[PDB]
Amino acid sequence: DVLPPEADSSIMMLTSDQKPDVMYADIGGMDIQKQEVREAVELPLTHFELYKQIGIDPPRGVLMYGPPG
Amino acid sequence: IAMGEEIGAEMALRTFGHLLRYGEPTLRRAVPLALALISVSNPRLNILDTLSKFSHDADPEVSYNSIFAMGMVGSGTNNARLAAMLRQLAQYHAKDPNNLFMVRLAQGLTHLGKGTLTLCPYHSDRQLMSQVAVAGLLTVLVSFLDVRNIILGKSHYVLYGLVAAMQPRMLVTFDEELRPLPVSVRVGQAVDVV
Amino acid sequence: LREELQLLQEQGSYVGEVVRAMDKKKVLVKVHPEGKFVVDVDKNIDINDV
Amino acid sequence: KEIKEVIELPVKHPELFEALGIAQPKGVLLYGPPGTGKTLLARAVAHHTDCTFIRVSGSELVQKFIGEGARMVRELFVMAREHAPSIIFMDEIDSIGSSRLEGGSGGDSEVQRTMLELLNQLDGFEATKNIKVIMATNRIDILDSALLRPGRIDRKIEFPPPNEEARLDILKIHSRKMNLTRGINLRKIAELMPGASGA
Amino acid sequence: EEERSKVDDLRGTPMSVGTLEEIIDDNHAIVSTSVGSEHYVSILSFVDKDLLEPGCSVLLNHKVHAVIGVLMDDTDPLVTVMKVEKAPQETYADIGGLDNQIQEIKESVELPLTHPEYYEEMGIKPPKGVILYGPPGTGKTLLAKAVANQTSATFLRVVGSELIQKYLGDGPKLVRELFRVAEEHAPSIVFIDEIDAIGTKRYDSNSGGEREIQRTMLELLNQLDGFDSRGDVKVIMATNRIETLDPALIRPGRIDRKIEFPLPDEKTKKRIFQIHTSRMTLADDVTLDDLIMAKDDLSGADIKAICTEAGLMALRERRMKVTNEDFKKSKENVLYKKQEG
Amino acid sequence: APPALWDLAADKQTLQSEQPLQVARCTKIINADSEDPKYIINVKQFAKFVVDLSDQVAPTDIEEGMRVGVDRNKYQIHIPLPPKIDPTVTMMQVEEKPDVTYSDVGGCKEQIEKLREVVETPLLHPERFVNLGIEPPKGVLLFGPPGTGKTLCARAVANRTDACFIRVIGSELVQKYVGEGARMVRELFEMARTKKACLIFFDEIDAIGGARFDDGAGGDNEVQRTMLELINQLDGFDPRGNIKVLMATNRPDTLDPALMRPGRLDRKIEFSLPDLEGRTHIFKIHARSMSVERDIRFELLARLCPNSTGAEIRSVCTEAGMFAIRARRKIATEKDFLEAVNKVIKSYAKFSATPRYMTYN
Ligand SMILES: Nc1ncnc2c1ncn2[C@@H]1O[C@H](COP(=O)(O)OP(=O)(O)O)[C@@H](O)[C@H]1O
Ligand SMILES: Nc1ncnc2c1ncn2[C@@H]1O[C@H](COP(=O)(O)OP(=O)(O)O)[C@@H](O)[C@H]1O
Ligand SMILES: Nc1ncnc2c1ncn2[C@@H]1O[C@H](COP(=O)(O)OP(=O)(O)O)[C@@H](O)[C@H]1O
Repeated sequence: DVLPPEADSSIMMLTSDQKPDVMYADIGGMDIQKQEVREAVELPLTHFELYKQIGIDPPRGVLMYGPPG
Repeated sequence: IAMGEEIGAEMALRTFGHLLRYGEPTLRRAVPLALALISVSNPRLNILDTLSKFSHDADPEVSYNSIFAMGMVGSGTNNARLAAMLRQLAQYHAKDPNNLFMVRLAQGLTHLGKGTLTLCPYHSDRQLMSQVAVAGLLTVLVSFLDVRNIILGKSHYVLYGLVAAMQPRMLVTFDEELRPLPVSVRVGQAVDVV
Repeated sequence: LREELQLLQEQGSYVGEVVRAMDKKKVLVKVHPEGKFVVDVDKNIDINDV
Repeated sequence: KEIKEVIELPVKHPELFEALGIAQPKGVLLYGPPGTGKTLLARAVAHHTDCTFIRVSGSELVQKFIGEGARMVRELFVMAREHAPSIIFMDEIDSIGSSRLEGGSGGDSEVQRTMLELLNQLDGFEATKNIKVIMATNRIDILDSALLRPGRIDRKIEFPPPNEEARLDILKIHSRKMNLTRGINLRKIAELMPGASGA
Repeated sequence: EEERSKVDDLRGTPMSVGTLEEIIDDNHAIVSTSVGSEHYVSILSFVDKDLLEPGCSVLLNHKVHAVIGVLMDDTDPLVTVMKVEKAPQETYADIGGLDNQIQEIKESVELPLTHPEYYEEMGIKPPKGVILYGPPGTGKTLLAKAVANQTSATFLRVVGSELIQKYLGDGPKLVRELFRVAEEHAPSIVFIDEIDAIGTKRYDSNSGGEREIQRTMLELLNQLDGFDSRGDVKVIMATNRIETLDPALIRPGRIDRKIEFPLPDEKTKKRIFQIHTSRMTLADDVTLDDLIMAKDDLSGADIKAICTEAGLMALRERRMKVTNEDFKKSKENVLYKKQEG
Repeated sequence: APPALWDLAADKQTLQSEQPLQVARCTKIINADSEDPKYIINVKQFAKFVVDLSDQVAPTDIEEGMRVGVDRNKYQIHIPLPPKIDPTVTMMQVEEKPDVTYSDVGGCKEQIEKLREVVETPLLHPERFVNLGIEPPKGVLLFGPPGTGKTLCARAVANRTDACFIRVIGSELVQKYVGEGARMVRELFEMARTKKACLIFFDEIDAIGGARFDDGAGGDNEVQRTMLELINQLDGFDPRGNIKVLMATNRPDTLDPALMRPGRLDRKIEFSLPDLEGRTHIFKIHARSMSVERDIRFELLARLCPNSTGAEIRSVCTEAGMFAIRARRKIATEKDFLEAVNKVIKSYAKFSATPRYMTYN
């Protein structure tokens, strides 16, 4: 027999209710850098149906680069 | 396979090779005997190559029939690889006529009915037969070989050629080349008529 | 079930890959977590089948 | 109208290759903007004929995954012996950035050689048909291709810049799945995109 | 007979795969095989105890780990890159007018193996090999010589030192085996096409510096030098640029031969051209001479490939016949290929 | 098969002799012995044990860090085994058998003799240095054209009277995985000391001895070891090396061992090289070859060939037989090849003068 599955193994997740968390609203200079994350996070997660309606498949592509800054 | 197939192109390598690889032991002794017919095309490449590995065998019967399979079909044309191969052949300590039958019959592959005036000098053969007859000492087989090389050496007068260029086959040789394959006492004598 | 549950411990079981076969009827196969073995027929599936 | 004769005639016809008397075309390329569809043309024509498709290196870990170490192109040449007809491709080295005029040469040299030694193992010796190679570039190495090409051995085809012709239909091709009404104007949607790319 | 049904139990039931490593001179062979497990085998059968040799593989018992048999296993990238086989159908009757060049190498391709006698009747021992070169890009016309050499012995063609430059040495070693596996295939012939070593500069992947690439070519000859190797593998070598090679490669070998490739003359182009169009049927007005008579400084590849452009349009119309009205006009494309390209 | 039949017969006595000594695995180096009964041994299986011996082994006969046999159940001490490393790259580098003796000399007399007094003259009689010695010298230096390098080693190959010495190939010293050959050059000398004075020769010592350095970035750094590492192998007091050494190179650089050789080595001599005379012996290496036509003259051709080395002028006499077989010429006349010689010298001196003087300058 297999697991339920599962309690799994490592980490796992949380890190918010068990902390830490930091408010992003302090830094507004990244607004145009958040423009991607704006459309590329919330609706991709909360709507899989809209991607059937538009005729375009949601990408998994996200990048970051440059540090520092 | 020897007699039943006569053609310009060999084409018999598949069957001649199949019978030796699929054949039972002790049969490989008589396998090379087909070389007196289908090897008249290009014996230079196939014969000395194959029989080279079988010429070093310790069995006197397969050794007798190896230098024999070469025999007349390879004595039409000369080469340096043969003359350079003559070394170490007569230096073996092995007894029985097979040794002086291996070496002396190999001496007859230099030419057939050619010379000596015109062309090749006879002094070289005289020096070879004089230096090779000093061993054993007798061992009268050395008095058998010193006349043996001059059988075909000093007879001449007959160009063969093959026999033959018109493609008859010599009806004496083959018959006589068959009997000594087991030569015990007198049967190799009836083959001397050559 | 118990018989195969009896069979399978004293030995285990694995999955091999044949890299060659032998004239002696053996077969060249690796034990993949470890070094290779060479093992024989195995009379159900013949050499020419694989 | 050009590459199709390069592909299908070795697949369908070849008994009439000798009727003409020439062997298989050794390769082909499309040079121009980098650029869109040349890699589609590669795999699609490979799919059009169903002949299998192969690429060039390949990182990092497709190398020793076949064999251990070697010139390493022979095993790839052995791959095509298992599956024929086959399509091999240079992915990508279509760019002006890899040049460096030296440091990219040797990096490209074996990418150039990956066709050469294969052309030398296609035409030079071995066998037989159904194997092909593809190149892509813009400029520079296209003239450096002439260093490799005093006629030996390839086929030279140019990759076109986009034009309003495709812009209409290739958008209509992408417009199949999307939800849109019929009243959209094709004139302005095409002509508002001069230059740019196929992407 | 009974021995087969006797020792099969000692072999039995299975047997492992070991790696033959080293020997106690008493013939107790210490091996390192996964993971680093040794043993001591003096066993009487199947050996040939000597030649199995260090640096090989073995097959070991489970109890206890005696090697009862051994194999030679490749496959491998070693044997694969040398072969197979081939002997493509082209001959040395294809290239005419340069026979003066090949009649030189005729004795060089002939005398080893075929017609060996007058080598040793002179006894002067000229087994020095060959070197090749010529303009502008040639060496497939010398492959037209090499495709003829396939009538005799066995051959391998290699390209460049690339297998060394792919990574930090690694030595020559992939050349070493390619050199000494030609001894395993001896007698044979091996050729390396258009040595780019220091002719080309930059490397693929990671390599450096110059001296390690310099010495892998220096070791290439010094292994071939050699100490002291009779093995042939008659060595054919070529590069179209005589400059970049270290001039010391000539003296050890090949000393006597580096072939000069002359560019085609007017009648050589005539002698070469018709061999192609022999199969491709020309139209009535098509003439070999006038076109190549006016054209200058061509290549055998072009004059072979100038027929392919007619193999497009006539084949686009699906016609078995060449037309000079196109072959003239289409030649401009290959003319544009040489002119502008 | 009578070999194969007797070959499977004694496996009975092999299986009876199998049970004892079979578990002698694994080859294991020891660590320390605190007192009489105790030992601690360490293996590469990861097994590390502080454990006792089998009674057949005496304590004082054993060395620390010594590969031994063991019965891994008791973890006894079965027998110590001397050897450690190295794999077949040694057995490739290590060489045997003779060939190419003295008489292949191309006429060089005291060029080889000055180095014949250094190597085999002391090896003929190591007793020669009992009375007078002092020492057989430390090292030598050799360089020049190819002719004739490594054949003087081949001359030492056939004329070696004691044990088969070890050639050294250059590009196997330079390796990936920094310090590969670093172990070798160190450890192979004990493997050479295992042969008790059996000589060694290094080839391409200029390539592997690379000198000197650039600021950045090496590159040569890991190889900067090997040179000074060999200098450490040179700076090892013992023997050194009981093999003396013989070293052939091309250019004066590398300088560091070449400026270390006055700090250790001796006997800087030189090729030989072409001479007005010795060419007649390089033309008498073909003397007994062929059959020299009664009117063929050496001095006639010898005076016509400057800076000949030995290489091409060996083929120079050979390219007679080239055109001989081609033109059917039964034997060759000196006029035949000297036509192609003045060709083959010029035709091959048109592009290449082979400036040996320039190579080391
Ligand atoms: N003729 C064309 N017109 C418009 N878009 C194209 C055309 N050809 C290809 N594309 C688009 O370009 C994308 C990438 O092209 P590709 O052949 O992968 O170029 P590359 O290999 O240089 O990335 C394809 O996914 C395709 O949708
Ligand atoms: N007589 C001839 N018949 C046919 N083809 C010829 C003849 N002479 C030369 N050629 C062609 O000229 C071409 C020149 O090739 P080459 O420059 O050697 O290419 P590579 O770059 O492989 O060295 C050869 O491929 C050969 O086919
Ligand atoms: N005095 C000589 N005696 C014998 N051979 C010589 C002599 N001088 C030159 N040679 C020839 O010169 C060649 C030297 O080549 P090589 O071994 O490459 O030298 P190196 O090892 O120094 O590079 C040999 O083939 C050798 O036959």
